Amino acid sequence: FQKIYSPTQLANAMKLVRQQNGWTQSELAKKIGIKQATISNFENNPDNTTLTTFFKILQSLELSMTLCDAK
Amino acid sequence: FQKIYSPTQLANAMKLVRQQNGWTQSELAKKIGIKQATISNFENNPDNTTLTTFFKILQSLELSMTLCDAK
DNA sequence: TTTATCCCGTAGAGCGGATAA
DNA sequence: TTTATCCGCTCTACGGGATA
Repeated sequence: FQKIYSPTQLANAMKLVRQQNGWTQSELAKKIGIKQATISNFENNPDNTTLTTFFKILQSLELSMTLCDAK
Repeated sequence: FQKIYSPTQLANAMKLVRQQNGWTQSELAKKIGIKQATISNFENNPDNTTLTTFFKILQSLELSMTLCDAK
């Protein structure tokens, strides 16, 4: 786990976590009450994704986040 | 710097950093080129804030973020 | 099976700008 | 001076649903 500097970096990292556990978009989406389409839009086009969707997906991946120094 | 689980919690943490360093909304907005109004809306109503905005504000506070296990 | 896209709908963001306290 | 809240605008999210 490393520092994250952009939505793109962030989505890519979460996509990796998702793949590495063999979860489909649909599994996650059902698990948290959002659309499969919505996990797709977040993964390909995260800039305009809302903070609520982020935290939901984050939770579905059994992940959290903290803030840190940018350095 | 503890684990964050919601937009409200995230905004609260970031607002605290703002105040602790004695920074105003206006000057953070000027720094990264967004509306003062946008920082206000983020601090009080983060749910539908976008990821770009979140990252722009993080940067303006010299913060970054990191992923971690939810526990 | 999996993911990406598009329709409609309603909702809200974030902009320039101007207040409103 | 600092922060919250409008208007009017354009842009997109995200929902249900259906494809591609």
